[PDB]
Amino acid sequence: MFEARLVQGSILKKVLEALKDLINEACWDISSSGVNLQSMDSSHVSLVQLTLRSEGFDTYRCDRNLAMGVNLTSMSKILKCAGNEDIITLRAEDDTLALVFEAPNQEKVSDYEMKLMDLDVEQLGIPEQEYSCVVKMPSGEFARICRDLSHIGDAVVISCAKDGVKFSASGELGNGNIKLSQAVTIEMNEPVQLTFALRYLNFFTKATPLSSTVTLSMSADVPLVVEYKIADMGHLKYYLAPKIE
Amino acid sequence: MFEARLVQGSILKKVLEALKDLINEACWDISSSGVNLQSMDSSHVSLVQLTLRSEGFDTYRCDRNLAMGVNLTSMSKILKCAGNEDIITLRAEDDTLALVFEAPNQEKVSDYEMKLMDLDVEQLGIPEQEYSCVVKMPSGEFARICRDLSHIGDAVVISCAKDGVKFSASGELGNGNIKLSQAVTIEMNEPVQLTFALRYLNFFTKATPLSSTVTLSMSADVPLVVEYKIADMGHLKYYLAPKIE
Amino acid sequence: MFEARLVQGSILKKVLEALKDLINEACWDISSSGVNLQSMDSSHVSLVQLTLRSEGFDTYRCDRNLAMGVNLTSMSKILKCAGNEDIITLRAEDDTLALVFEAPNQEKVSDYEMKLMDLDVEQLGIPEQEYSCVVKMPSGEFARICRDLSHIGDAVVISCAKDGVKFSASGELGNGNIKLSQAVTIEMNEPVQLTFALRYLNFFTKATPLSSTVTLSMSADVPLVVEYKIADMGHLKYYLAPKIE
Amino acid sequence: DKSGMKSIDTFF
Amino acid sequence: DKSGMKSIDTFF
Amino acid sequence: KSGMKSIDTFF
Repeated sequence: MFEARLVQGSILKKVLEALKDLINEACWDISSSGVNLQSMDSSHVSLVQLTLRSEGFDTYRCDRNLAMGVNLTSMSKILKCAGNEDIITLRAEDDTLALVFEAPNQEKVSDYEMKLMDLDVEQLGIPEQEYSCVVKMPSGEFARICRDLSHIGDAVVISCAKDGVKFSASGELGNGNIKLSQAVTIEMNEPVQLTFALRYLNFFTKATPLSSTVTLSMSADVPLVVEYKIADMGHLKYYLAPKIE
Repeated sequence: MFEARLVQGSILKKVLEALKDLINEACWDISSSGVNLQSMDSSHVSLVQLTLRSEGFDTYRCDRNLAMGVNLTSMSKILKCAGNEDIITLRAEDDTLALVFEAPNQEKVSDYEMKLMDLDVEQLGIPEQEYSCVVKMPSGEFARICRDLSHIGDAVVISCAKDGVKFSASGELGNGNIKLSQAVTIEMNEPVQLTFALRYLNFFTKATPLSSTVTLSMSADVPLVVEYKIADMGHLKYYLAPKIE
Repeated sequence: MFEARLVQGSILKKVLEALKDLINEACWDISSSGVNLQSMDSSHVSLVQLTLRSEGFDTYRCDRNLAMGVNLTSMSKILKCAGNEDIITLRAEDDTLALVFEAPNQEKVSDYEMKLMDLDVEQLGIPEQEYSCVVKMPSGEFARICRDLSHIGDAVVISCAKDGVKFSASGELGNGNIKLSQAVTIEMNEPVQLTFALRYLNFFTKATPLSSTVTLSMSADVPLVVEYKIADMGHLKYYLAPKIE
Repeated sequence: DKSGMKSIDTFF
Repeated sequence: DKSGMKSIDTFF
Repeated sequence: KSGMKSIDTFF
């Protein structure tokens, strides 16, 4: 028997809006430690990693470890039925997932039973390594940058140095250059210059409501890490394969 | 000569936005008592009944009783030309309908002449009967319920009992259940369980800006009544044929 | 070397949104006096005239007079990358146009290089003549009028007299009449009645955020002038050929 | 949809 | 529409 | 101009 109560229903609503546009089906791994999700996209080019620590939930119980095959689109539709102030309860047994929406400002109780599915997908393991550059900046600033450069080109050249960070794009209309100065903080070991598809970055930036800040971890010839810390509850990480150069 | 002045122009704007999506052409019956409209939809499955009592208008004159065939889409376009604060005047003679928009915050006067049409449609009479269940609830709550369950299924099973009321839907993603407890008030005689198409309920909920509350009248094997009281001026009632079960 | 700094970046953003929907390519004439633009539309029926006086810019330098062939759509996309509070710098040399966005509320510097093009278009000269009627009114009122009458018909009959001004339209649904009284001011010499395509008037009204007021200059058998004064910096004028009557 | 509807005329 | 327009060039 | 290597190539 699994039962997790989250007072901040919005968190789960936002988490699902951040995922649904990148992945349609993902396996939700439940354990005594908390909720874990690790899935790669349809184009096999980006990877999502969600971690919601049990300590982040008001109530958390997990008798047996579950691996629920969820259709993120269906779960999103269900979560859209939850009010922005609702207390969300997740309850599952070792066939379906039950979502209960307790409304604070009313005597209304919503109870949804979502059909699960069997997911035979590619499981990939990410070793936590050290990056040559780690940029921490306002999530909104980042989302604006990615959206802006999208009007100029398809790829973004992220150049990270001691001074600041630079994002550039080129297209048929001309070229663009956004230079940020060191709140923006840089934990650089070696300077890095990497090229990434803006298409994918703009899917990642859908996690913007989750955090006031975003962190970009870069090391040469390795995927980018765009992390959104949830609220001491956990995080949501997006990995993006760099462009062959 | 017919002339009705309404200080709250918004009422008429809102009334027309509540109708246009359900019916395209309806006959506006004018009499010394007030404005009456009774039309069934294109699918012959739902019925609209509008009543605007003469006492609700600042000025009301009706020499001869009129039955004006109006294209609700055209009338809506005309009403869209009226500001949210405007005083609307309706004036007709026993060929066209004249709408005059007196702007309060300016020396602007709008005058529109809408072409009428001859409507040979099916006239249906509704006997005011007594229902096994009468639910009064916030119109917004209802509109949210209907929108939410639409994500789950096509039909809604409204179960009304002494405790509260329950709305349920089922679909390919799973099933949903919204349970309301007794502001929500229930004037139940017998418990009722009826099935209705959400498609039509979502057209009715377009009348939400007209009232802070909504009332649902249910009796077994008879159409549902969703009533929106205007402002002691009258009401707007929507009848929906139940699903064959 | 050309360099013009504008503290109010919004002005340029707004100017470009006001132009892009009417013209796709226009030549930007730069001189010691300021920025000038004069282009007719694709349908050869309306003309735009932009004037931004050098005195309106915080910094203005123009060594040699430039005539830059700009794709207004591309320039608009670039300007969309500028924040509503940004200080915009334009810099060009006698190949490309450089736009620099200095963000006030952050340590962000955006630098865009827009490719120019060679424009062999029809150059037309407008002699500043005297009009039989000059209407000054709130730009919003005008934009609402044009939008409203669009729902009724395709053309607008502007009747200007001593009392006030009248805008009328006719269509398949009926006819509309908007009567304004003498803030609305009329500098009439002779009464005028002219017919204009609302399609074009609705493109002109896209300049609404530039000014709280608008002025309409009319003389019989000559094009209409819809002027939006920028901010002692200059103006944006739209000429519309009258309808053959 | 499993169930269909009767016309509103059947009731009125 | 009933009426057409003359080119803006005809005036300028 | 540039393509990408699959995320699997890194993991």
